[PDB]
Parts: sequence; structure tokens; C-alpha cells
Amino acid sequence: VFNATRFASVYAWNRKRISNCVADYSVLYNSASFSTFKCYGVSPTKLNDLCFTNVYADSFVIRGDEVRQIAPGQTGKIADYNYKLPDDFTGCVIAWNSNNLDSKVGGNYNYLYRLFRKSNLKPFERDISTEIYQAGSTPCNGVEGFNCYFPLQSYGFQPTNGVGYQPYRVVVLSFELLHAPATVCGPKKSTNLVKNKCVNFNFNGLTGTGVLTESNKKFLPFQQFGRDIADTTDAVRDPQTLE
Amino acid sequence: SNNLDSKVGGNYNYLYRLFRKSNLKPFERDISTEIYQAGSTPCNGVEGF
Amino acid sequence: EVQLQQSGPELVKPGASVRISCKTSGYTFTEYSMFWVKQSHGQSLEWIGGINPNDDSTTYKQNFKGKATLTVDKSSSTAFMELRSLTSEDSAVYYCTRDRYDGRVVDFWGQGTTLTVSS
Amino acid sequence: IQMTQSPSSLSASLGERVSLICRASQEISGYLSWLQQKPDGTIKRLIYAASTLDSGVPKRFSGSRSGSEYSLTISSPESEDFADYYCLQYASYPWTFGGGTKLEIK
Amino acid sequence: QCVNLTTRTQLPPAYTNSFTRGVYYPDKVFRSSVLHSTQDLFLPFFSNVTWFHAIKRFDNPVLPFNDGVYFASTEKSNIIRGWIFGTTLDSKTQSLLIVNNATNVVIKVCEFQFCNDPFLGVYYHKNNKSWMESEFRVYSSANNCTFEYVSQPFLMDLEGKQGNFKNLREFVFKNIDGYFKIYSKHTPINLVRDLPQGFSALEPLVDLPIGINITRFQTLLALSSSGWTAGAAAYYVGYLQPRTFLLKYNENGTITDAVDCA
Ligand SMILES: *[C@@H]1O[C@H](CO)[C@@H](O[C@@H]2O[C@H](CO)[C@@H](O)[C@H](O)[C@H]2NC(C)=O)[C@H](O)[C@H]1NC(C)=O
Ligand SMILES: *[C@@H]1O[C@H](CO)[C@@H](O[C@@H]2O[C@H](CO)[C@@H](O)[C@H](O)[C@H]2NC(C)=O)[C@H](O)[C@H]1NC(C)=O
Ligand SMILES: *[C@@H]1O[C@H](CO)[C@@H](O[C@@H]2O[C@H](CO)[C@@H](O)[C@H](O)[C@H]2NC(C)=O)[C@H](O)[C@H]1NC(C)=O
Ligand SMILES: *[C@@H]1O[C@H](CO)[C@@H](O[C@@H]2O[C@H](CO)[C@@H](O)[C@H](O)[C@H]2NC(C)=O)[C@H](O)[C@H]1NC(C)=O
Ligand SMILES: *[C@@H]1O[C@H](CO)[C@@H](O[C@@H]2O[C@H](CO)[C@@H](O)[C@H](O)[C@H]2NC(C)=O)[C@H](O)[C@H]1NC(C)=O
Ligand SMILES: *[C@@H]1O[C@H](CO)[C@@H](O)[C@H](O)[C@H]1NC(C)=O
Ligand SMILES: *[C@@H]1O[C@H](CO)[C@@H](O)[C@H](O)[C@H]1NC(C)=O
Ligand SMILES: *[C@@H]1O[C@H](CO)[C@@H](O)[C@H](O)[C@H]1NC(C)=O
Repeated sequence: VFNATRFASVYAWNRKRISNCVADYSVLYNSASFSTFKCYGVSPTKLNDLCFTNVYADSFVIRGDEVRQIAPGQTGKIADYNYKLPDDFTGCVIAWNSNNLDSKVGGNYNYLYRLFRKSNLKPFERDISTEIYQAGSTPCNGVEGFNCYFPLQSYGFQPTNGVGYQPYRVVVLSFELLHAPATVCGPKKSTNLVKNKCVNFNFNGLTGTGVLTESNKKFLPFQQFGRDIADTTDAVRDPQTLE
Repeated sequence: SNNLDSKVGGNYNYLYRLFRKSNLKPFERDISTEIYQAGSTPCNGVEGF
Repeated sequence: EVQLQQSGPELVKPGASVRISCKTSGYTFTEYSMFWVKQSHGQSLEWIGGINPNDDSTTYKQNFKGKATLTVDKSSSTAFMELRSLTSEDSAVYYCTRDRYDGRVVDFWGQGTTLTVSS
Repeated sequence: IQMTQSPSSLSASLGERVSLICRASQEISGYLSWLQQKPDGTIKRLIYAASTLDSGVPKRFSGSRSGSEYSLTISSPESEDFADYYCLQYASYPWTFGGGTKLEIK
Repeated sequence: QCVNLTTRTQLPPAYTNSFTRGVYYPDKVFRSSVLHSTQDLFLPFFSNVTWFHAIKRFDNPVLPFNDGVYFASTEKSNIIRGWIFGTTLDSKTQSLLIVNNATNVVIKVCEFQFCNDPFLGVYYHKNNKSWMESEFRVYSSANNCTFEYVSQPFLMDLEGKQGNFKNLREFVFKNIDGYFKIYSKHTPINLVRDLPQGFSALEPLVDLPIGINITRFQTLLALSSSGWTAGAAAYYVGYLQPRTFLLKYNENGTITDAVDCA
């Protein structure tokens, strides 16, 4: 998503449904490459602590003035006719200047945005339709004409453009929780295993205290911990170096 | 207090603390204006990335 | 108030041009198209053409395209019609109008403008 | 490409029914508007989109599509409504109008 | 593809006694030389377990999934190759498809428009003097999909061997708080036409956080378009119920015997 060769243009924004994986947002937030990292659901630091049902990654190119509009509750041709976030957007907007990557020397014209629409689009809609626009009362029975403008016009991206008319890539991480089990979790920190010493142990959620020792027990390929007559834990299997 | 504490152009005289290094203690008061470092880099001076 | 402050009654000797304004108000000027009409003292009204004040694009009746020229100025928020080489064909009550797709089509009209070309 | 208004002038008492017609030689797909002109220069829209009206204007106007014909019909005359009437055909460029019809006292 | 194969001898729905089978490890906890007592969705001891077989006969009706469902096959040549689970089965909701085929296991969840009679087909002997998969007729099209796993590729046998049953395959399927849990076992057998009397403990093999509701399920079998030979296999279905069980864990941590406390 972040290192793709060619992004979608804003009218036709790509979505990737990130799920069944561990999401190391520390790689993202520590990156010197980003201009903007606006998180609306939670504070950016805590993203490695959370877990979600899915993380939709919406990707598109817009102008460096328009990146601001991607924030929730914004008014403007990108926020209204191309890509709209809901008032309770529980996610992050991430953006970077890609002028040296998306500005052909004589100008690039591959990226289109909708300048015109009969109504603002609803949150997370996408409108691929090229249907000629009804800008004038006269019905647009033609393929082109006065007041029959093509809704999709194209950006002006040139290397010598100002910050504002240089292309910004954007990705919006829409994180969601549903009634389904959360599968997009963060990377769980794992500090060194120490032995013959009284220590606080957290083995896959199992908070406890005790002296850890190398066991002579032999569990089954499926077992991960053990208990005693009292239904109290007395043995656990190391999740990284299986012992 | 809308008719005593609100201005048509915005009353900006009132501040809240959006950032801090740690969870503040009961009845403790925080006067600091030191720049909060969200990124992993140290961040000396009046502003930074 | 969708008013139309146009130019008052006007005369010039033939073989000469003219200047005709239509100021518009009560709406954001680039949200609507502008068109024009020529109604003679005796003969019917006809459509001269229009300008979209947003996109600076134009369209005309083929008959008038060769003698009309429509323009706007955004800072003045005003429409402006020029007549080039006026003769015994070029005299009427001229009228400005406003248009859109969402129901506001040719509803309100400028008080017109006397463009007599007689001596 | 213009449609034709049946009569050039029409005369009435107050109260009498008044029908005004703008026939079509080609299909305008129902894109048409009715306009009111006073002999002293006052222009204002009556009807659009065939049947849509009732906007800052006397409630009596009606203009439902009559097949091959486009229409205006009124539930009374009035002092100001003794005036000129025009149909606008905008379905296509170039725009055109009917020749107009004048409504008068007897 | 979506084809109907109506050439089958109609037989009554046979029933069979589950002999103290379908017990699984209820948790991932080591216990040793101890008699743990547990309440869970177990298959009761001596429970009527519906019996279906493929002969002349090719018995594949859609069944209810209830809360959990013990499934087993006694067979050879590898006839039973998959399960369909869902609540609509016609793409109006997501549903789950598990298919073990000539090349890999696929586990995936989609809005699938399933066929009324789903199966997979094999060319038998044919030209290469060997047996090859030729047909995959489960759904017409899948649209929205949430999860997809595929095994690394393998080449197990589709060979039409003869004789009695030699594999006794076993499964438990449960669906708790969005987690679809599979438990399973294999054992060698030498068994003619029944579910064998004995005791087995099913180890968990996978868990899937799919979140979907399930209420119905079915089995997918290896079969010009009608008139065909069905390979000899038998399979069995029982519905799990909330039951207290007492479980003998031996010194090696394996459930060695069990007692159905009702
Ligand atoms: C996680 O990865 C580490 C490697 O980073 C694995 O440790 C390796 O194990 C192999 C096989 O025993 C050894 O040959 C390597 O020398 C080990 N590398 C290191 C750096 O320790 C570890 O086994 C993996 N754990 C799991 C659960 O897969
Ligand atoms: C396979 O059998 C099913 C069940 O009979 C068929 O489903 C029927 O399809 C027809 C249209 O062809 C519908 O009018 C019926 O209402 C359906 N019946 C049921 C019970 O669903 C299905 O079409 C058959 N498939 C093929 C390809 O023959
Ligand atoms: C068994 O089913 C799997 C899953 O549909 C098939 O795997 C596909 O293999 C083709 C090439 O043969 C690849 O292009 C696809 O990407 C694979 N799909 C997936 C999702 O794994 C496999 O081919 C099937 N085997 C047979 C013999 O039909
Ligand atoms: C499953 O797929 C269907 C079909 O693509 C989706 O239905 C679309 O829903 C969007 C959003 O409401 C509509 O704009 C489209 O018009 C629908 N398409 C059709 C053909 O009906 C449906 O939303 C998908 N469901 C999920 C949970 O993703
Ligand atoms: C626990 O597991 C061990 C390991 O397999 C079993 O020990 C085996 O016992 C059999 C039967 O006497 C011998 O043939 C094997 O050689 C033994 N294997 C090894 C390497 O020890 C033991 O029997 C099991 N105990 C129980 C009761 O489950
Ligand atoms: C199986 O079901 C039949 C009725 O269909 C019943 O008579 C019989 O006792 C049942 N046997 C078992 C194993 O419970
Ligand atoms: C024989 O095998 C080839 C490819 O291996 C296949 O195309 C052909 O269909 C097979 N023969 C028959 C009768 O199907
Ligand atoms: C699952 O089913 C229950 C009850 O039928 C319902 O409340 C819930 O919304 C369903 N969930 C999904 C994802 O369909």
C-alpha cells in the first residue's frame, strides 16, 4: 500500500482490506518520509497496543493543498465529490509529498479528480461514473458540449510546482471493530527468557509470578501451558523457542 | 457561560493541555509549556517535526 | 434578492458598437449560468447566447455569434454584453437571465436595456 | 428548431377559461418553459419542466403536456395577466421561442 | 459449475451408535495422571449418529450445524474432500468453504452463490492409466471475501484402491464468540461397513476468527454429465450437546478414557 508503484487517483481510490496479520505502526509513525499523520480514533503512539476486526487502507493521490480536506468534517471538492470521511472516523490519515515520483517533466495528466457532482458523496463512497454532467438545464444528449462538462478533469502536476500544486500521496487507515473476533492486532513485545529467578511472567496474556525452571514434562503438539490437581497453572510452553 | 465567555470571532483566551509525558496526579497542576515529543527523535528548541 | 442591475436606455449613431452591463445579486455568482435575450419593440424575443461565469466558457445562437460577444467579471460579479458593428438590425430591448439544472431555469430577468441605434 | 404557438392574440372577459398552446414539430423531450411579458417590459417565468410552477407567482397556472402539444391553462384571468405569453424550447442548442400570444380584454 | 446429478438410488436415512467417540481436548492445558471434570459441547456417549454412504448411492444432503457438529468418515481412496458451512448459502451472507483437493487444502470465507448439489469430479484411469481431478462444482461465483488460507502444494493419491475401509477420519466443528474451531484425529482401521467401537481424543488443528453466523452445513465428495461411479466411503454426523464429562489424563498428558456424567 505505502510503497506501491502507481496509486489510484482520488475519484477511483483503491482499498486494501488488511486483516489476519500483525500491524507494526511503529514503522510508520517513526518514518521521516511523512508530512502528515493525523489520527482521529486514538493517539498515534497507542496503535501498536490495539487490535481490530479489519483495517481498510484507502489509497489515493491529491494536491498538497487538498490533503487537509481528507480530515473528518471538512468542506471542499475532495472532501465532498471525491473522498469523504465520517464525523466519527476512527482511523489515521497519512500523507507525503510525491512530486519527485508523480510529476512527469512536461506535466503529468494521469490522475483525475471529480470537479462536479449532483450531490456530495456519502462517507466512504466512490464514484467511478463518467456520465456527462448536467451543468445546464438543457439535457446533455451529446458526449461533450457547453454546460455538459466531463465530471472527471485532470490535475496539473509539474516538478517546479509549489507545495500545494505538487502531488501528495495519501493513505487513510480506517480501523474497525465489529462483532467478529479482532484479527488485525499489534506486535506483542517479547523480552528475554530468564530462569531460576523469581520474576513477573506474561506468557500470552497469562499474568503471574514465579521461579521459572526448564521442565522435564512433555506436552502435546497442541498444548501451550499446564495445570495441577487444584486447576492452578504450574507449567507453560515458551511461544518463540518451543520448550 | 456562553453569554459571558464566548466571542463571535472566537474567544481564544482559554487553553487545555492536549499533550503531556505522563498521567497527571490527583489535585496536581501543570504550568509547563515544554514541547511534547511524539516522534522517537529528541526535539530541542521552540518547534519540530 | 436576485436582482439584475443592468444598463439604462442607450443610443449611438449606426456603424458603432456599445457597452451593456447586468449586475447580479442575492446568490454566489459562479453557482449559476448567464444567458441573454433580444426582444424588438415589434418582433418577438430571441436568445442571443450565454456565458458560464464559473468556467469562462460560452455558447450562442448561430445568427448572433457573428455580432454578439458575452463576458463576465468575477470581482464586479457582473455580466457584460458587447455589440460589434451595429446597424438597422441592432436595436431592441435586450435582457439578461440566469440558469441552473436544479429547477432554477430562466426564472428572473434584468429590466432589459434600451440599445437604440437611430439618429 | 422552434415550436409554434397556435394563435397570435386571444380575447376574454374576466372569469373565462384561457388555453395557450405551443405545438411541436420535433421531439423536445418535454423540456419547455412559459414566460410572461408585460407591454411595459416586465418579464417573469410561469412554468418549467412541463408541469412545474407555483413559485412566487399566481397559483392558477397549469401546463401539463398534451401529447404532441405543450400547453398553458389558467383558472382565471387578471388585470396583469392580460399580457404577452411565450414558450421557451431549451431541450437543445440553439435555444428558441414561440412567436408569443397576447391575452386581452374584449 | 452448477450441475444437478439426479441418478441415485433413494435410501432411508440410516442411524448408527457413536461408541464413546468424539471426545476432544477442551482446553490447551497440560494435566497429568488426573481426573479433570469439564462442561462443554461434547458428543454424548452412545448417541444416535446419522449415517451416510457413497456406493449406486451418493448421499450428500445439507444438514443443520446447530452449535457444534461431530463428523467422521470411515473410508479409503479419499472420497470425502471438504465442507460447506453458512446461514444463507446463496451469496446473501458470507459462508465458509473448506476444500482438500488434488493440489492443496483451501480454507476461505466469501459471499458464495453455492450450487444446489455441490461436489468435485475425477477422471478414473482415463488415458494416463491413472486418476486425475477434472471437476470443481461447488459455487457459481464468490464475490465479497474476508479470509483466505491455502496450504503449501502437495500430491496425495486419488487412486481407486479396493477392499474395506482403512482410514477412520474424525472431526469436531464448534463456533464460539466468532471463532470457528476445528478438532480432529486419524487412526488406521480394518473395518467393512460401520463406525468402529473405541475411544479417541481429538487434538485442535486450526482456529478461524471469521465472526460469521452458521446454522447449516454439508459435505463435498469426489464423484456424460449424469451416469457415473461413486467410490465406496461412509460418513457419520452427530450434534454436540452441553454435557459434564470426566476425563482421565494419563502421565503423558493425553486423554486416555472418559465418562459421560449423565
Ligand atoms: C523465531 O526466529 C528465530 C530466528 O530469529 C528462531 O531461532 C532460530 O532457530 C533455528 C532452528 O533452531 C536456529 O538454527 C537459529 O540459529 C535460531 N536463530 C536465532 C537467532 O535464535 C526461532 O526458532 C523462531 N521461533 C519460532 C517459534 O518460529
Ligand atoms: C439444480 O437444482 C436446483 C433445485 O431444483 C435448481 O433450482 C431451481 O432453479 C429454477 C430455475 O432454473 C428455479 O425456478 C427453482 O425455483 C429452483 N428451485 C429451488 C428449489 O431452488 C437449479 O436451477 C438446478 N441447477 C441446474 C443448473 O439445473
Ligand atoms: C485446488 O484448489 C486450489 C484453490 O482454488 C487451487 O490453487 C490454485 O492454483 C492455481 C494454479 O493451478 C493458481 O493460479 C491459483 O492462484 C490457486 N488458488 C489458490 C487461492 O490457491 C488448485 O489448483 C486446486 N487443485 C486442483 C488440482 O484443482
Ligand atoms: C457485498 O457485495 C455486494 C455487491 O457488490 C455489495 O453491494 C453493494 O453495496 C454498495 C454499498 O451499499 C452499493 O453502493 C452497491 O450498489 C452494491 N452493489 C450491488 C450490486 O448491489 C455489498 O455492499 C457487499 N457487502 C459487504 C459487507 O461488503
Ligand atoms: C509415553 O510416551 C513414551 C514415548 O513414546 C512411551 O514410551 C514408549 O513405550 C513403548 C511401549 O513400551 C515403547 O515401545 C517405546 O519404545 C517407548 N518410547 C520411548 C522412546 O520411550 C510411553 O509408553 C508412553 N506412556 C504412556 C502410558 O502413554
Ligand atoms: C437410534 O434411533 C432409533 C430410532 O430411529 C432408536 O430406536 C434407537 O434406540 C437409537 N439408537 C441409539 C444408538 O440411540
Ligand atoms: C488425456 O490427457 C490430456 C492431457 O493430459 C487431456 O487433455 C485429455 O482430455 C485426456 N483424455 C481424455 C479422454 O480426457
Ligand atoms: C448473527 O446472528 C445474530 C442472531 O441471528 C444477530 O444478532 C447478529 O447480528 C448476526 N451477525 C451477523 C454478522 O450476521
